[PDB]
Amino acid sequence: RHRKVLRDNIQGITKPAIRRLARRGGVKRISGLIYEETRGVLKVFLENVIRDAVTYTEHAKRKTVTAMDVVYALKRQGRTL
Amino acid sequence: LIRKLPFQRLVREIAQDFKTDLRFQSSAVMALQEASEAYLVALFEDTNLCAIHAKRVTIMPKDIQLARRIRGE
Amino acid sequence: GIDIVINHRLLNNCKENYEFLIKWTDESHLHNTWETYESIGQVRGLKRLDNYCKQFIIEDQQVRLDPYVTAEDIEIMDMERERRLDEFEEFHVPERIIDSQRASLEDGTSQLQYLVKWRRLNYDEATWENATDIVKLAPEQVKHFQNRENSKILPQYSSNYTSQRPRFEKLSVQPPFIKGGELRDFQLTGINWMAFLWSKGDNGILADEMGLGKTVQTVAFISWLIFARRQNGPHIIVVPLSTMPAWLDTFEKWAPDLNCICYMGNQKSRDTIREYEFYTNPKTMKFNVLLTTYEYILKDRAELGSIKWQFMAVDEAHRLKNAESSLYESLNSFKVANRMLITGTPLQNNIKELAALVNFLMPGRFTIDQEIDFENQDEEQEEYIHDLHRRIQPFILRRLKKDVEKSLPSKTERILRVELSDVQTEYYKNILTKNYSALTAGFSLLNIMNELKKASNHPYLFDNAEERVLQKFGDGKMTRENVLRGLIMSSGKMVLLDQLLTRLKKDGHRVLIFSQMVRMLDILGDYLSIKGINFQRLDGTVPSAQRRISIDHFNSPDSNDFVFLLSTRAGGLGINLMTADTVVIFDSDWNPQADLQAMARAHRIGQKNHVMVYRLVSKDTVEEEVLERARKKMILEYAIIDMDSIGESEVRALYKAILKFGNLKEILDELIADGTLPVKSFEKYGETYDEMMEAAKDCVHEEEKNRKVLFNFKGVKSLNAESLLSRVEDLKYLKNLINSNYKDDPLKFSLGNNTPKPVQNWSSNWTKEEDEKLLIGVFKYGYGSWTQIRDDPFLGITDKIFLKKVPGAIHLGRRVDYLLSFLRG
DNA sequence: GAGAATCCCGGTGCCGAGGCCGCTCAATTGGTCGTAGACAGCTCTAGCACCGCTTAAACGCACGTACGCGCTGTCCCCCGCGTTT
DNA sequence: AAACGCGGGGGACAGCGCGTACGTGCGTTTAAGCGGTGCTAGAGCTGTCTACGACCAATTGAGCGGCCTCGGCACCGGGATTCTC
Ligand SMILES: Nc1ncnc2c1ncn2[C@@H]1O[C@H](COP(=O)(O)OP(=O)(O)O)[C@@H](O)[C@H]1O
Ligand code: BEF
Ligand SMILES: [Mg+2]
Repeated sequence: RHRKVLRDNIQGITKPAIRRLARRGGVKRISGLIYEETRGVLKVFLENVIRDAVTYTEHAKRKTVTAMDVVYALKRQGRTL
Repeated sequence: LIRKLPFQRLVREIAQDFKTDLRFQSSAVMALQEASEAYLVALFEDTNLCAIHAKRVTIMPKDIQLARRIRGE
Repeated sequence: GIDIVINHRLLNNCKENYEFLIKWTDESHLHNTWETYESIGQVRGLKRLDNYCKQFIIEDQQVRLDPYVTAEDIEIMDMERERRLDEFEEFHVPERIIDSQRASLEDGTSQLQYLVKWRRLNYDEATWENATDIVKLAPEQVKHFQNRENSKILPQYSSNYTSQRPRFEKLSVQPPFIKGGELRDFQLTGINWMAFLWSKGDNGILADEMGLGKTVQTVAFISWLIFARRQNGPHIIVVPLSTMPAWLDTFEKWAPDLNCICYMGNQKSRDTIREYEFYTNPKTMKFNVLLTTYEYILKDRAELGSIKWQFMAVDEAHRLKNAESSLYESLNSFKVANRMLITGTPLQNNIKELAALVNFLMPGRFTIDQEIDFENQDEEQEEYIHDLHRRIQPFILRRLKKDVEKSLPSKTERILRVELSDVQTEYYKNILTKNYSALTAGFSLLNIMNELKKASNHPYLFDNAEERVLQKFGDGKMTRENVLRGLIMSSGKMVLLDQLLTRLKKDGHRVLIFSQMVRMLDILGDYLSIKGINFQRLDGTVPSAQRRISIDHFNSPDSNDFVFLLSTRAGGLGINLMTADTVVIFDSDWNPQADLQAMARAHRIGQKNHVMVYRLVSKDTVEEEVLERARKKMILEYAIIDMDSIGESEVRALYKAILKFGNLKEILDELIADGTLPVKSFEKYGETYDEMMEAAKDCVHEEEKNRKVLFNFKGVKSLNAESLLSRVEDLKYLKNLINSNYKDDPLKFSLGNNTPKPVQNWSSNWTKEEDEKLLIGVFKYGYGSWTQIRDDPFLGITDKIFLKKVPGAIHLGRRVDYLLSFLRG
């Protein structure tokens, strides 16, 4: 029935994807705890970069975030990294 | 390596808290994908060194916490 | 391996008591067998049986235990059981013999087999089966099959007219090719118009009003060009998925002789079709017609563009709105001699779209050739639109059912305007006021129009509004009654709808519901369910088979389900619902033609009472302005409105033909048409046949002169008198007597009182019966057709005769010589 | 429980901080001139949302083995202390 | 203060055993990917006008540099207290 609707966004990053990333990172085995832990880290990374990107776009009085604003955010982040 | 639509939903949800009703260029979402994948892969390649240093095979969250400390965040 | 188990008959209670019905993974559906746990033991797949066991347990326990479960739920359970059993039985029925195979086994034995497709499965999960079984299971199907490769209706022999189309003159009556029934007068006139146009070589569109027969008209036109013109090349029809069954059915009804293929389904299935159906022994194509859908175009254009199609058509051209459509591009990558577009309505929202469509029909200089848009009202638009009309009118065939077919009952179009509920009003005002705070407990406001549009019909599309009403009844929300009350009162237009539906329930009407929104249709279906109503849904959620059976059920004249509930996008097109008489359009698209389509699905040929259409609009909401946008789109229609030579290869082919068939001049047209003989004058073949009959008689006179064997034709030594003369007279005698008694059915034949001598110590047992079957074979296929003679399973020969085992073609020949000599004696 | 190390208290010594004075440079004030930015309007790209259809990814559960963790024993090295450089 | 020598204790290193968690496989379900529907808002562009900033000159006050004087902090010594064996 209609009641089968549900929501949770952060789980969109899921164990198979994290596994793929770790395997690309040469990892052999992982504890399950890592899945929520990495999600936390990922949120913080997104949180920081979005904060820069939006602050560019609002200074330009835009309504649309551009790839240019994003890449200037990254050019600040990676050098500050 | 990460599904596009879920990630786009997540990034929009996070952006919502700075200011509502932003629109996004799709190329911006792709840039976010590439950046986040690169960051995660690097963090794994790092923390694997800590895991093997402890003579483990598994990654454990202690190792992520250590890595984030040592690179400084 | 364990495939899905079908049924069970009388956890530990189940394992001890019950026997299940097991399908097998590597075996046919007919090979399924009853087995218990101890019978099956342990094997790959056993968990599926356990999962079915769990299903049966939950079926058993909920049926027996719970007093909260009603008798009606037991009826629903029986209806599910039967609904599964119906399909699982019909999967036994064959629908297509694909290919014939010969097999030899480590037993030391050989068999004939068919690849066969079951009557509801794809071509994947087709299987080989033993021929001498399926022939008795479905003699109709195997005979119908073998007619096809026995046929001569093939691209190999389609006559090209690359110089110029042949003469055409308007056909006065339904040609004898067409078998399904009687064409309407206007249908025949449409066929004439298409023939006229194709004889001018032009592509075009058929745009007669929806349901006026376009499927029958198109298939009839195919039948005419394929039989009369001999345009038997590969032809392609592209189809919206939901209509694909009816198309295939229409093919089967109106022109079953045309072998056609439904290139569809999973990758392996299509691969098997390319393997066995497409090519003669890899090339040239073993089929007349492809039916397919746009999906498989976009997927497999890489393959399908390889074919030099003769003719191409599409059932719904409006899907091609603009030249940049990936479908439009890929179809233009196809090579085809002629194109034909079918539509309910060519005049979509913009003349630019019609311009792209005619560019699809014709090279760009044929198009409107000036991209200025239609002015709302001006002089230049009037001259330009009348210019375009005068350009295009020859290339459009269109007729209105009101003008054409006064037998059909008319339609009434009505709109009902309904005031918002309280919850509707407050939600609407809150979205109007951009109130993020209010919508926090309601939110992606990035499309204000969409958000308020869906709000205006119904509030439960916002995920708290249910709880927001139920919590003020926080105990009653468990009751059916208060759930129903809250749902119905949520939305004034639903209150109206329920009143009208109740009145129609009293009056026995049969009703279609349409909406754009699957969530809304879900809510309304759940409303019907809690009201206990009998209905079926249709939208993108239901794959082909379940929708096909749902439409069939609702078209069934007993069908208790009085309501059918559809999306506009999937359900709008080509569905047949002449068992319905009433339509509610719960909401409208931005495009009026979608509403016209949805209406027309009821207003078919064969609908037999006047249909009522009610369009439901929220009063004082944007959608009644969307209606004005629809009218503004609707405006556009009111504006636009050697033969004497003989070759040695032909001498050879004739000599072999007459060695098999005797006086070929009866068959001889077929012998040219099947390519056995190169094309020459029928009279020349006739006279040279008679000439060599006389020369054979002369050779017999020369034998008489000699006593009291090769001889040439036109110097070609490849001829002898006695074999021809005897074979011709013998085959005439045999065919005459077999017709004379048996012809009603030669399978009736027996040699009767004539008792033949036995075979001499052959490796196979033989009797008058094997003789009789062989004789019937030689009658069906002529002398010396030994491969076909052995292969025909109605003769039962297929085992008994070999390709150093004793009997072979020479022995068969001698046996026939004896048998015919004895019967002629 | 005793011994050593650390802490607290008082006085002396000096250097740095704090303030004052004078001169010079920078800032402030006023006027003129040019252009960049702001504001308004127009055109059309592209984003937002939803449906249709297909296919693989995901998800759940069960089973088996490997790795992680803890314990025990042994050997090495480094820390601590004293003397000499 | 660093270097060098010496002894004893503690930590590091290795092996073993056991249990749990992680990986793999199978079957089923759901969502993503791709294409299409439809519309409006926002970006992006262009033109015009006005106000603000820069430049130049003069004048005035504050800041900087130097000098002097006094206080606060550091160091040294003794006695008391705390921590470690
Ligand atoms: N020649 C005919 N004789 C009788 N009925 C016909 C004929 N042609 C079409 N029909 C009716 O029309 C229905 C099929 O509609 P169809 O014309 O195929 O839809 P469309 O062509 O608009 O896609 C069938 O149910 C059939 O009863
Ligand atoms: F237009 Be027909 F009714 F499909
Ligand atoms: Mg159609």
